[PDB]
Amino acid sequence: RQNFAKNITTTDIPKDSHHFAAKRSGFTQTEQAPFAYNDVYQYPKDYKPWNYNYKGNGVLLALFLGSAFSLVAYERSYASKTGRYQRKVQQNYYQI
Amino acid sequence: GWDRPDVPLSFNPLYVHKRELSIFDT
Amino acid sequence: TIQEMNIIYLAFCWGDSCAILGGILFSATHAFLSALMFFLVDCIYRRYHTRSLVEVNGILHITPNLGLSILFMLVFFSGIPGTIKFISEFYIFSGLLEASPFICFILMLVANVLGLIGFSKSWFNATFGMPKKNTKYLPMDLSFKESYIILYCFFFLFIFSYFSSIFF
Amino acid sequence: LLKFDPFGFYSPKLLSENRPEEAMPFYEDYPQNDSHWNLWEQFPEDFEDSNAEREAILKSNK
Amino acid sequence: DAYYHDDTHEGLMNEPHGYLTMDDPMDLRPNYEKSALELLFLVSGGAILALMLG
Amino acid sequence: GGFQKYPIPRYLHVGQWIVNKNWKWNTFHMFFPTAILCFMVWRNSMISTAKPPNYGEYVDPQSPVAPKAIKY
Amino acid sequence: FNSILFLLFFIVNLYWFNSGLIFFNSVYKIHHDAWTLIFQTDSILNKLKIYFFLLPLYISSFIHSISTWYYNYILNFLLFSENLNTNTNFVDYITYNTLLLSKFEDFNLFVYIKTLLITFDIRQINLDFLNEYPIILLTGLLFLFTTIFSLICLSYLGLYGVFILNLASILLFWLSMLYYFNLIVSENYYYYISLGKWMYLSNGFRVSFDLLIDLTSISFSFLTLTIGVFVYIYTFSYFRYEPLVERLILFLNSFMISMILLVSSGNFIVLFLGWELIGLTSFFLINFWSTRVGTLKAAFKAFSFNKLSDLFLFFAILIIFSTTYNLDILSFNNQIYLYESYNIDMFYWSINLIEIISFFFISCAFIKSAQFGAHIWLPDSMEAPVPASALIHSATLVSAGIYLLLRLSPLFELSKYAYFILPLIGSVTAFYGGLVSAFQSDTKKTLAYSTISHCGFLMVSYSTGVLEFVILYLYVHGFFKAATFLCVGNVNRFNRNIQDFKRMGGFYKYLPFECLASFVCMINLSGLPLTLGFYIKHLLFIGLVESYTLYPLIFSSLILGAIAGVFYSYRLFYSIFFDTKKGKKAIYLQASRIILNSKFYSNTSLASNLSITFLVLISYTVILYLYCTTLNNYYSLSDLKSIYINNAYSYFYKPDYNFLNAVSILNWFVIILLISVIYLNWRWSYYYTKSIDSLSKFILFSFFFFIFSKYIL
Amino acid sequence: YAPQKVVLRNEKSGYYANPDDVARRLIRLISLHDKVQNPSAITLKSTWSEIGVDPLSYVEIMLEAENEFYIELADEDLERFRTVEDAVEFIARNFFTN
Amino acid sequence: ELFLNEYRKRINNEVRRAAILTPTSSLREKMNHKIADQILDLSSPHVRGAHFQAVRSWTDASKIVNYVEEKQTKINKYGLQFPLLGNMTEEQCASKEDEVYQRLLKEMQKPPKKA
Amino acid sequence: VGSLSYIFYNSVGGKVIRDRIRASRTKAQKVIVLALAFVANAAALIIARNAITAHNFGWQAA
Amino acid sequence: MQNAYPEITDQHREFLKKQGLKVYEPKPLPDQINPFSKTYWITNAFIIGVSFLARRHALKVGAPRIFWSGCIVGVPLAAIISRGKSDQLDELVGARK
Ligand SMILES: CCCCCCCCCCCCCCCCCC(=O)OC[C@H](COP(=O)([O-])OCC(O)COP(=O)([O-])OC[C@@H](COC(=O)CCCCCCCCCCCCCCCCC)OC(=O)CCCCCCCCCCCCCCCCC)OC(=O)CCCCCCCCCCCCCCCCC
Ligand SMILES: CCCCCCCCCCCCCCCCCC(=O)OC[C@H](COP(=O)([O-])OCC(O)COP(=O)([O-])OC[C@@H](COC(=O)CCCCCCCCCCCCCCCCC)OC(=O)CCCCCCCCCCCCCCCCC)OC(=O)CCCCCCCCCCCCCCCCC
Ligand SMILES: CCCCCCCCCCCCCCCCCC(=O)OC[C@H](COP(=O)([O-])OCC(O)COP(=O)([O-])OC[C@@H](COC(=O)CCCCCCCCCCCCCCCCC)OC(=O)CCCCCCCCCCCCCCCCC)OC(=O)CCCCCCCCCCCCCCCCC
Ligand SMILES: CCCCCCCCCCCCCCCCCC(=O)OC[C@H](COP(=O)([O-])OCC[N+](C)(C)C)OC(=O)CCCCCCCCCCCCCCCCC
Ligand SMILES: CCCCCCCCCCCCCCCCCC(=O)OC[C@H](COP(=O)([O-])OCC[N+](C)(C)C)OC(=O)CCCCCCCCCCCCCCCCC
Ligand SMILES: CCCCCCCCCCCCCCCC(=O)OC[C@H](COP(=O)(O)O)OC(=O)CCCCCCCCCCCCCCC
Repeated sequence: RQNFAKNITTTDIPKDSHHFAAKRSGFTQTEQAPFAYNDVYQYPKDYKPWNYNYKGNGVLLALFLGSAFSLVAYERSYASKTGRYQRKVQQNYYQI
Repeated sequence: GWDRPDVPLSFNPLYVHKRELSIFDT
Repeated sequence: TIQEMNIIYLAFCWGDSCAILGGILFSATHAFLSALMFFLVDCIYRRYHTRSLVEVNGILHITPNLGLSILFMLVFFSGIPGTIKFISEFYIFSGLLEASPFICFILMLVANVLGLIGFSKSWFNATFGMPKKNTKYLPMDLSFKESYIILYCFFFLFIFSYFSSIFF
Repeated sequence: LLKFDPFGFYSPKLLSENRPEEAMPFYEDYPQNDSHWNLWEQFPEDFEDSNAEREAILKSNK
Repeated sequence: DAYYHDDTHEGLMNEPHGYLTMDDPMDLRPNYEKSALELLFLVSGGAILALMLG
Repeated sequence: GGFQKYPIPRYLHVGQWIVNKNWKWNTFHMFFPTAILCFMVWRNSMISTAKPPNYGEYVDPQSPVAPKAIKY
Repeated sequence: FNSILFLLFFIVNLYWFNSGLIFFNSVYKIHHDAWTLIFQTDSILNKLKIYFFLLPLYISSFIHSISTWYYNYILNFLLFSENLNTNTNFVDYITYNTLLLSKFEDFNLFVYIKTLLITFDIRQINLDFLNEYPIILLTGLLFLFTTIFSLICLSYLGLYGVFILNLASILLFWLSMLYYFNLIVSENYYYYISLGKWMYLSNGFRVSFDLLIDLTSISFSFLTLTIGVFVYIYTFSYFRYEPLVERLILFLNSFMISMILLVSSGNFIVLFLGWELIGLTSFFLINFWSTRVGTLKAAFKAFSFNKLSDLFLFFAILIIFSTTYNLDILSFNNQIYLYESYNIDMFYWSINLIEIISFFFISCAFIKSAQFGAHIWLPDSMEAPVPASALIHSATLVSAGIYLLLRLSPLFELSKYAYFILPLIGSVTAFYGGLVSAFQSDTKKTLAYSTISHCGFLMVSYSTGVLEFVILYLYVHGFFKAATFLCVGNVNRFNRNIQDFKRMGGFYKYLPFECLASFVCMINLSGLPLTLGFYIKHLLFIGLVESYTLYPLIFSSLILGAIAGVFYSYRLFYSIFFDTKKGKKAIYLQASRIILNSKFYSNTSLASNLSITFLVLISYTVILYLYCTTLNNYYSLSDLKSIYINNAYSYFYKPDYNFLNAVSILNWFVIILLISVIYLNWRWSYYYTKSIDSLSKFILFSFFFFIFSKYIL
Repeated sequence: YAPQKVVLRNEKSGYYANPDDVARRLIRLISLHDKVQNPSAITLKSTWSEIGVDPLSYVEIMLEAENEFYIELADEDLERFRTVEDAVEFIARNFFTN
Repeated sequence: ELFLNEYRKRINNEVRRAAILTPTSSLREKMNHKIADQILDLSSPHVRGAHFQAVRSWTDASKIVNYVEEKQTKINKYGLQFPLLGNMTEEQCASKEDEVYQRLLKEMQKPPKKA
Repeated sequence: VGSLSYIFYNSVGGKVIRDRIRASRTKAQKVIVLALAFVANAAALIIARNAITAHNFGWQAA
Repeated sequence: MQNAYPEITDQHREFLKKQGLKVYEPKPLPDQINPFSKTYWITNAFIIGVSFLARRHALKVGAPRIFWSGCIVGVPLAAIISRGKSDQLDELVGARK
């Protein structure tokens, strides 16, 4: 089964220690002993489980930069194929 | 008017097999 | 897999003619499609502890993503235009029509009607229905790994049709 | 199905996955996703991990 | 209709809910399958854009 | 008219009686960008659009636009 | 650090820069090449004066030089290409470009800003531009992407969000289609658009994704979209309070867009794609009730038939491609006559190429149009919700064969098999469907069999060979079938999903709007005298050909099918609304409670009523427009791209006494059948004797009225 | 709107319809019959034979009860019914849409 | 083989252009010309559209290769194959430019062909 | 380098854990985490594109 | 390539011109449709800026933004496709190369 360590040190696990409280007085001779650990996971507010909850611009920036590079590279390649240092834009372009 | 209880689970009655599923009827 | 492999092999029965291009494209599309289908079967077997139609039913209503993957896998297997599967079918059947039109008709009829219906019956019956049995043990859904594997298979099957036509 | 909620978003999830019962050992619940594509444990850069207890005890012993 | 119940008062009208996938939002495992597949997708797209498009 | 409403599990991502509070802004942010995408597609495609001559126009057979047969 | 101060300084700098630009432009116009003599004069005083008075120009030039240097460096880094034109050092390059001011020779800040602002002005768009470049593609893409993204993001778009988004998209699409409908139908406007090179289909072939917006395409597209708009508006009420309304709405939108793509297909590949898409989406609509496996059986039946049709269509396309190395629809239409003389060597028979291709096309068309033998799936397809059933059965799923025949008419004009098969099968289907619908007891089944009969009539009309008559029949049938389907859907929803009218009775008061709407829709649909739907059958009988070997059977079946409409219309209308109360007591009691009496009281939806009313009005208007375009003395329809003339219009313009009296036979048959369904008593009643007396009164009064009208005046 | 917290099925009371109204309507239907003589003597604990419903009249009364209540009763359930109490209990607990 | 298929594709495209530009009236009258004859002459026996193999004798293959070589020679006369259907160095390109310039000058100076 | 950096930076845990770790992450650390993988992959792809693109040809004229 | 339709005379052309007919002539792409146009690039820049602003607003209000991202990414892609289509020597129905 899983053998990884739960207690990570990269960050502190979010938790709430007030939802569950351990009894510490008024016990009976038939009642079981209480539980030592009673912390529950607490999700950050505004977290929506039904979507990626992604708020970064890295992917969009990477895709846009790739598209811009593709455009400029195609321009240079077309110039090279035409045997010119740069595109020679015509005065009029027709449908085709 | 009446406060009806939630939709019954009997709306989808579980089917219990009582006959062999012959391979010839695959 | 047997059907697709036999079609691919038939594509190589004319020496080094143009049938080799269709054979290669069909080999690629069959590889990806078989990977997709076997991965879907793997997910079904791993989350529902069975890969039999009698024991598995109504996958869609408990694992909507898995049911959607099954339905789109069936659509791709049907050979819809816009897919390398359709392109390979077009190559092979276009050649076979001139090679032996009646044989081409028989092959197309059988494979794309009778075999397609047999294939779709089981998958539709599994995907649809009502999973009333063993409610305590039902799974949740596909994971990110499985979802992205399925999406990549679909993306390749769709976009490889834009590969350079010089070699095809 | 209504009760089923392995994650703690809707029904609170204990950090201790389960409540151990008497006459049974305390084992973690099997996770919903059992993928084994896990790296070795990651630690913060320049993490301090010197054996401070051993060093202090050795210093006291002299 | 005769006895329609408003959404604000109907206790069985559902707001968007559910988990998108089976992955645990709060998982301590350094799992990398999702990262590997995302990298595969991104590199494939970048190769198409920078080597094939145009 | 419709069937009686029944509870749906929270964990399950399904569309049974799903209503979104922010649907107005969701529609706003899903409509206009789609319109821009389709405007881009339309203007790209118009470059390869063909139309027959107008009411008062005739095609000169010797003009370049007139169809030309293959020359062996 | 004040915003007001920053804005004031920026405005002052803008004014100073504009003045400097104007001054420099004038000085350059006067000193085309000699301007440097004064600008860069060696005098320190003059140099300082120029720099101070053109500081905004100099700083702008410096910024431009820095930006150009950095951009050139970026390009060189990315492309491993050349240098910055030359290998000039940074200092030399920047100094030279900053000192050079000729870059501003033709630049004016105010003019540039005005150009930028007017670039987005919406006053410039003109009807000339719209005619030159169609926005139908733009609006169709809007609808398609709206549907796709709404399907993907269901959580973001709740019920209301999905409804509003798709409503806006579909309304824009329908308005654009309406604008272009007038031009395409009458002004002879058609477009051939291409999106790109879709796929490679041979060693050096590559088929482009092209769309053809012609009269044939638009006739189906506008009808489907107009019906779909109101079906969409009606669905939100029919599926009211249902767990899955967004799913049904999105399925309907998907099917609509699939059919639009099929009809407006530029080549056989796109046509096949649309065929498969409509098949799959119809399967989904039929199997909407995914939980039940009984519905899955009907869905699988329809799927099997659709796959058989796909096989036939694919084989026909393969034959066409093998014969002609082209998949363009226009090229095939204009080339098929050359290859008409060719034959194909099959297993042991030399089959005619045209005959085999037309055989496969007609087989697929019959399968998808639910002709006799292949119609078995249509009655089972009624398991779908009423909006989906109306959409599939009105103009979307069951008209695919008609569209195929109309689009590839030049092929079938030279087809012996088509000539023999279309009339016989059409007439047999017409008779069968009409009689089965007349004897039917369920509303949806009755409408399905009526649809089968109308498909048979459409096939017979196409055999007659008047594409205008075929289009008119298609439009009338689609509009009124959709309206009747919506009405019966409201009736069924009121009756609690019981579609049989044996449990329906006295619903006229509980559904007042439905009663009158159904009356109008049914009198129009079922060919009845003095109704908009009489002319379609009149033209069909005008154009019916008589050289068929099986003409006796064909004509008898046509007559029986035509008369069968009256029985089913009367039964449906009377039993649903004005018959004795046969339904369960609860249906009436739950609605008859006095507490419900209010200004808001209704058993249906106001939106549903408005949608039905608007659909009926628009259908009337469009049918009148088509009738004026075609049947008027001045023929104003656009070119049909067909060279086959049937001479059928001769009997519509100058009919002879023989035909004029022959039509009277059918007219009087219908009259007698109406009298039968009205005055015939099947159950004892207090009004038996008085009904017989009323019949006698009517007979005698009709005789005397005719006498006075004709002779005594 | 349903709360984000987990909510379970709430079986308020086994009756999906007002049992008192169901019983009163059934008793009125029974009294409508010709064989029935004294409506007052009819009670939920009164057997069909003692109230005067013959075995053959019982099926007619049950068919009309099905028509009145908008449901269909299986022959097994009708035979299992032994008193008006059982009949009204089954009808009230029956989900009209199954 | 690809070039013959390209001829067929080009004639099909020209037929599509004719259909779109010209109304159905007179369309067949104008098509009953060079265009229809070429369409028929580019049928399957002469061009391998989608068939697996073009059944050609060795003589037919030699003729097709000779036709391709004739087209190549015509192109190379004016050196139109530098970026497409060819690769050359800078010196080769300059020499070819000079050769083509001289050839064009000589052709222009040549007098018109009689009859 | 890009692949390994991306894996190690985006394979620390679940969505919530990764988001919190990146929030606690310093400005420069976030910048490197976002930019290293992209820059490495982009440089590799650009170097690949350069070879096929023969821009350094001396015939560029006219 | 050679003329396929039968030839007509210049006198016949003059007669048609006097009758009032016009010779069909393909028209250049308008500034909006032309991909090598300052108007086209101004439109692209405006689209990019508005898309960035609307994406920020959608992120703030918790609304989908992948569509604005798609617009931003596809503006260069649409430009690439349009420019390639214009550059290709493919003669669809229109002006001959
Ligand atoms: C019919 C079948 C239909 C089936 C389909 C049905 C519909 C399905 C719908 C649902 C599924 C699909 C849609 C949703 C997908 C999820 C989207 C999402 O957002 O999810 C969040 C998902 C999870 O988020 P997360 O948990 O936060 O994880 C974050 C990622 O790990 C990491 O994110 P990050 O924020 O850390 O950013 C990392 C980014 C990092 O980004 C950056 O670094 C960019 C910014 C820096 C620019 C460089 C500046 C350098 C100078 C310094 C300047 C100063 C600093 C500036 C930076 C400041 C910081 C912003 O790195 C990269 O992306 C690396 C890529 C590099 C290679 C490619 C691009 C470059 C090409 C070449 C470029 C050449 C030119 C440039 C040259 C450069 C110089 C050498 O994140 C992502 O979006 C990740 C991307 C991949 C997601 C999955 C993709 C699946 C797609 C499926 C497609 C299926 C197609 C099927 C078609 C079928 C047709 C028939
Ligand atoms: C190193 C070797 C590799 C090693 C291995 C590598 C492995 C890595 C993994 C990945 C694989 C890599 C393989 C290599 C890939 C090579 C790629 C490449 O070279 O790229 C450059 C390749 C060619 O570039 P190029 O030739 O160098 O560029 C210069 C040319 O000048 C450019 O100009 P162009 O004219 O040539 O433009 C080409 C393109 C230009 O693109 C555009 O202009 C974009 C057009 C977008 C149109 C969007 C809507 C279209 C549909 C609606 C139409 C009707 C609307 C309403 C009409 C109303 C009228 C009344 O135009 C087209 O192709 C037009 C086709 C439009 C139709 C597309 C969709 C058809 C349906 C497909 C169905 C398949 C899935 C069925 C699912 C069934 C359910 C399960 O370009 C592309 O990649 C083009 C991609 C276009 C994508 C279109 C978007 C798809 C939309 C799907 C919608 C389906 C909806 C759902 C269906 C029904 C469901 C029930
Ligand atoms: C849970 C999934 C289960 C899957 C497994 C099951 C599979 C089978 C069953 C499937 C059905 C069930 C699942 C569906 C429901 C999923 C529920 C869910 O997760 O909901 C949340 C899911 C994510 O929403 P969220 O969590 O609120 O937001 C996510 C982050 O905020 C977003 O952050 P961001 O805004 O920063 O976005 C990051 C990045 C998104 O990151 C990615 O997706 C990474 C993509 C890497 C490349 C992989 C190849 C992609 C191939 C094309 C398809 C594009 C991806 C879109 C999805 C597929 C199409 C449906 O966004 C972009 O920048 C988008 C542009 C992507 C284009 C990249 C092009 C690469 C080259 C491709 C070949 C050459 C093309 C030439 C074209 C020529 C010009 C026409 O809901 C959505 O938003 C659904 C989006 C659906 C796609 C439409 C939007 C993107 C449109 C892109 C442009 C194309 C349109 C027309 C273009 C016209 C001009 C060019
Ligand atoms: C670049 C140009 C544009 C690029 C865009 C490319 C788009 C490619 C296609 C995307 C398809 C997305 C499908 C999303 C489905 C989401 C789930 C759903 O709807 O509910 C499933 C429903 C119920 O789902 P559910 O409610 O249980 O769950 C929803 C939420 N999830 C799935 C995340 C849990 O299940 C079913 O019964 C299956 C129904 C499947 C119906 C599919 C219909 C598709 C029709 C598309 C028509 C397009 C026409 C194209 C015409 C032009 C062609 C050239
Ligand atoms: C012999 C002369 C040459 C012509 C040959 C043909 C002879 C006429 C054949 C007519 C067949 C009509 C079949 C209709 C079936 C309708 C079934 C239906 O919906 O249910 C019944 C519905 C009534 O439905 P209902 O719902 O009100 O009640 C049904 C009640 N049960 C079930 C008990 C029957 O309509 C009728 O009852 C009308 C049909 C019966 C009366 C038929 C009269 C025929 C008169 C013929 C006149 C001919 C004029 C001369 C010229 C003819 C040739 C040009
Ligand atoms: C008769 C049709 C009725 C139905 C119309 C429904 C609406 C259709 C969409 C509008 C028209 C689009 C085509 C324009 C053609 C054109 O360029 O026509 C040309 C004119 C300019 O005139 P000229 O080019 O002839 O000089 O273009 C413009 O003026 C462009 C300005 C913008 C026009 C609207 C753009 C809509 C796309 C989405 C914009 C989103 C903005 C930001 C939102 C946050």
